Amino acid sequence: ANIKSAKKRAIQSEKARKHNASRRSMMRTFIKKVYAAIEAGDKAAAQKAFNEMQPIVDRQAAKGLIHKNKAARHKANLTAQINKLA
Amino acid sequence: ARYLGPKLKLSRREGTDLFLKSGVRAIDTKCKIEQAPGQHGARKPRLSDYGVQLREKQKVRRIYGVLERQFRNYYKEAARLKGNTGENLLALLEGRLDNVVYRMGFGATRAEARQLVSHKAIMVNGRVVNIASYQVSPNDVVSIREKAKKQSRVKAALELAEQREKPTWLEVDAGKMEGTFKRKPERSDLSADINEHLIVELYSK
Amino acid sequence: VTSYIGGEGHNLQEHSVILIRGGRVKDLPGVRYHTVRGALDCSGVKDRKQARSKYGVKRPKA
Amino acid sequence: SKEKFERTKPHVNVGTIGHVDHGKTTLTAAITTVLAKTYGGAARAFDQIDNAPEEKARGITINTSHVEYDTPTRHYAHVDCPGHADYVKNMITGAAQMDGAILVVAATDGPMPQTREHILLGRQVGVPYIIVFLNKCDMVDDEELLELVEMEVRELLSQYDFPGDDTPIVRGSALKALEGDAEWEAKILELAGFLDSYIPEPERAIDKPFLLPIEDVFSISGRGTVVTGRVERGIIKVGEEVEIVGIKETQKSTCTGVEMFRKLLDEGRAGENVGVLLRGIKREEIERGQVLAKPGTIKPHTKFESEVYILSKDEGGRHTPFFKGYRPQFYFRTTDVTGTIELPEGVEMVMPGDNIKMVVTLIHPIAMDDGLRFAIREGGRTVGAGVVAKVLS
RNA sequence: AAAUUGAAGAGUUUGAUCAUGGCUCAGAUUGAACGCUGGCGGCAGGCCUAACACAUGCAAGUCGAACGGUAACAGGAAGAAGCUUGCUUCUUUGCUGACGAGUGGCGGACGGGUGAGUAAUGUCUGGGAAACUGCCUGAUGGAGGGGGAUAACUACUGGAAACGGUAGCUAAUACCGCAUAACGUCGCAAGACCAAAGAGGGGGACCUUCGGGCCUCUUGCCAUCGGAUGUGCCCAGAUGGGAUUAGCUAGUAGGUGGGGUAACGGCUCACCUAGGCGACGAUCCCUAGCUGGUCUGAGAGGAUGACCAGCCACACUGGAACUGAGACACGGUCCAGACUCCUACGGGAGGCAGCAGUGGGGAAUAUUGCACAAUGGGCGCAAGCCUGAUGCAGCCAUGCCGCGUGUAUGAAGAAGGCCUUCGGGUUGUAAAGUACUUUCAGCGGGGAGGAAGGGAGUAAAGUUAAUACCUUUGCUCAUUGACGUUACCCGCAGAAGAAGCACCGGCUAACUCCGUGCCAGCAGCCGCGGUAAUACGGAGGGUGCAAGCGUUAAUCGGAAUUACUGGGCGUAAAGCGCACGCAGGCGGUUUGUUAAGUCAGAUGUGAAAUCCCCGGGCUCAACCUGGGAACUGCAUCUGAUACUGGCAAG
RNA sequence: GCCCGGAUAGCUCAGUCGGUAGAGCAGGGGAUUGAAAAUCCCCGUGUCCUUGGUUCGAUUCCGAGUCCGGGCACCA
Repeated sequence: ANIKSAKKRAIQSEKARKHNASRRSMMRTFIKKVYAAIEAGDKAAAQKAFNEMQPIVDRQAAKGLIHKNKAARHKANLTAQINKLA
Repeated sequence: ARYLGPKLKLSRREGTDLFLKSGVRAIDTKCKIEQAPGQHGARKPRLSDYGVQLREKQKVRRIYGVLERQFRNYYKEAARLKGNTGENLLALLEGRLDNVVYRMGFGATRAEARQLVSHKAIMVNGRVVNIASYQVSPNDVVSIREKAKKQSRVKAALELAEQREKPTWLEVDAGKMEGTFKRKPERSDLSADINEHLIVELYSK
Repeated sequence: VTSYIGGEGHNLQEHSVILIRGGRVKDLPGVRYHTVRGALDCSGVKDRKQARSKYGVKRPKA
Repeated sequence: SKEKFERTKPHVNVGTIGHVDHGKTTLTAAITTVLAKTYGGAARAFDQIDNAPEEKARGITINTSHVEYDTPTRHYAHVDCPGHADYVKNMITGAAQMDGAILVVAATDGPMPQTREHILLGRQVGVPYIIVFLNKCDMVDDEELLELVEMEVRELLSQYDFPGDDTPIVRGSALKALEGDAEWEAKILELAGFLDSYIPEPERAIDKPFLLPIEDVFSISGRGTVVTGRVERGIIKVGEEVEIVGIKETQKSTCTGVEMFRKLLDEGRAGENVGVLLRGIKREEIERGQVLAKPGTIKPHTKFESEVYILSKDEGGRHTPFFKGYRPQFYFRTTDVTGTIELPEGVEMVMPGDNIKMVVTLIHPIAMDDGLRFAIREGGRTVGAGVVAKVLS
């Protein structure tokens, strides 16, 4: 083979590609609030930031935005960072 | 496939009757038995260990009338079979349809019996077999088709079978045009006119 | 390669496109081939009746 | 995937004759140009009178009746061939292939040497069915001098026993019919009026066993090897089993295509040029010395007995006797072959203007039977005409 | 249903002989070709060369039972008009059948093809621990509400075309947030945090815009935990050559911290330490998909992976990324490269290593087959749709086997050929003739099975709404074959249509004549042939094989001719010129103790196919297939300790 | 289909491109031998392109064709 009689499953794929990008980068840049509050030294501001994050940190893997069992390990890693602070 | 050419040619070359072409010449004019073929036929015969092997293999294949591919096949089958290969091959040769038809006097020669088989004549177990290489089973009955009961040569052949001993693994009835293959073909009744070891010794070279 | 050509009658020329099989013939130095008669530009040998499969000459005719 | 030519009415293969400069290619454009307007219904269009590079490239004239068109009685294809002596082979075969010919002369020149050569072919190898066209008439100021220019042609006709005035000799100016002059577009289609009725009509041997003596061969990309030429006899349909005899080993194929003028063909017909695609055939193996045919109807031979007449110098034959041991070129339909000849007991020569029995020995075999015509040639002239009286082995 | 039949010799060195030793060779096999010959049938087989390039066709879609729509087609319905006049035209109407196109879901990543790369972290064999999923399935719970977008379409509009552009409208099982959450998720715990879908069938009652609502039924959805086919990771062993193939590495080795991952690790970033790897083979270069297994041979051993099948890689080339359960992907996307092609010159298109087909290469290869019949596969709620998947005819002596080409009979053998001692001898019962039959092929007629399921109708039972709907099964009769005028059967002449090819010096079975006269050539080796050649060419006769025949190559045997099986070395080719001595190999004898080696034991495993053992079936065979055995080993663990090994003592 | 070149003794080379074609190298016969080599003595080859033509005369000039090498050319 070389060809198929339709091409449309590629265009359904691009429609999906652009609709994933448009909120996968949203959920990934909120993390700057947790890292800036980690950089500010303060455990309480670090936690408030991560508390804004939990809504998006579970939801991104429940939903298709990164899919699979990626929420558990991210939620665990982010607690494991901010518990280094006091 | 069958031997189509001059049949007493073979008998003269192998120095034996082969029980084929069983007719006679008038007043024995140029009856040409007990002499070798051709213009150089007056020569006294000369041997070798390879000549004896080739001539014993020719002998058995001229007895039962079988091709070389057929005999090479039967010898592989014989060697697959348990016991000794020599007797295993001879059992194959004694059970095949055309040969059992000659044995039961339906064909006065091997070629009469193979022609009978070609012409869809024999049913065995009541089911028709038109081919030379069907192995007749123990305790089965061979039966001439009604459209084959008319061959004047077969009705004559069963008279040419009288005062000719028949293998003790079968009986036949001229009056029925039916013969019982009463029991299993028996190596303790019939053999070829050769030594079974020499004819397979040459295959190792 | 040097290649032996069997039986008399030679139709071949210094650009005739031909086939050759093995022909072992240490009698002639280096020769390990034989030129196939009645193939490509090679025709069969003259005045033959004992060969048919050999010499490219075919079965004799009326 | 391609479009289909549909076999309604008969269809016949014709061709121009005469000398160089006379109009032999101008006429074949110009006739096809006015026919597509007048018979076909069209308005004068530039792509009618000029043609594309791609058609010129394959319908090279000298192997193809490169123009195919229709008229009210038959379809016609028409061939353009050299008016010079540098190449005559495809003219002298095209004579045995055509049901008649279009004799072209330019009023400015009169007849020239190849106009005197090509007229003999309809007696010698082909058919005496010739229709005539006088080109560049518009240049001559006087009709009564045009008539004296034309009186050369009535003499030439009468030289080879064509009726000098009961032959139809149309007046025209083919370069003016081509471009779109109102008078000369109106003085070309007169020729198709005579062509539809002078033959009087073509007739096809389509009841008979199939015989295609191959003229020429092509290599179609993606589909393989096509052999083409006038079908002399019989009929074809797509998927018939076919036999090739001649200069090669006898072989069997399947005709797996059948076309004419690069269009699909419901049926290959006798008396017309047809192309055939063939199963298990390579452009490497096949030769023009082949004949495609109905299986087991004709077989190759190199040797034959025949009757042959030696021309007289009247017809442009010999004046010297024709000796034994000669090496003439023979002509059979689409194909030429050379053979060495022999004369009867104690005959060293046969005189010009006499018939003899001859035995030939060709330098390669072709498929042959009795009743098959030939001519012999020794170069500068045809020197005899004859018929195969029986084959030899 | 267990089990073997398997092991060779021959020609050739000299005057002669023994021993040594090469060479030639009989046999088997190949996806083999060549040249001659050729009738019939089964089943099997057809690039094994250029991963060299392909014209043209045809090959993954599908669902109206997710949604908006109504182009096409028919219908109904209604309107309007006419003697087309109780039948008919024109129109309208998503109203219904229905469906072009659009939106949307699931699957296209499967099958099929190719074997280029790759001596491989891939593969094979056997195990290890930190993993995961289409979809099926167990179990438990759930389904709140709202918004937003936009194609089809509408209008407007550019370009030769590809390609479209501008602005407007709006639906969902589509899109998105919120709501709301477990045995869920994270957090040591407090606590915090996360989801989602409907659709469709149908009825008594009940609302009602008569649309719809409510109900029930069925089917689908979502969340979460389990199971399961499937898949990933890791680890040991095993995996061609070159050592005239001796160094390789920090881009590593080891660690620590972070990052990243489904999970795991220099995966990856950074630091710190300096290590890691190699001559029991790092490194480097050469070759090469593997394996089950196929062939050959007593087997060992060798060759070997092909036809089929398990696994792997690849799809004109090079880079990257993505959609998603899953894919730098064959059928897809961006970009680049090369070639080729179209073009209105502005611009664009494409990759048979699917299937059939073609050119080219080469020693050498089917028909742009046929088909819904049956099987698998994808979507399909089902009817249905898809499929070059699948099945099956064609072409060809390419493979294997079976069958026939007449047979029975038949001479003063008569012609003829051949040889001759000229008597005869022989070809040869061969021919003619006589007798019989037609198998096959032919012509004509008849004609099984591959067909199960599936359609509709209908009955009873169950599900349930008292009720439909829905469903399980039964019954009625409706219906389905490409191959195909089938397999097979029956009639009917009639021997009618069916033998060629190589061989005859020896090895090697087959002899005589004639010509040739070291010539033609002749063999594989030894050799032959220089005018009384079974060695040449022809002739006849003989041998052998046969619808095949010979010949060439290739592989394996013979070979023990690299000798474990199974060798020599004073001198047949051959023992180091000598010593010393590390590496490595090897080590007396006795006591105890140990158990790595060895040995016994058990359990798990190496599928199919292949072989074996024993059947079955297609008439037999080829062919197909069942059951039973087979699988030398590996993993893990239990027992023994004579012996070799270890450790300790003497 | 078209265009170009090649047809002197086995080989080579010459020869008024019309007027018995010459020489060399090699070869054949004889002698010698069972044969060959070698030697010694005698002697031949020309498809002087096939085939048709031009002429007073073809080896040599002109057409035709066959084979062989090379060029040009097409894809129903």
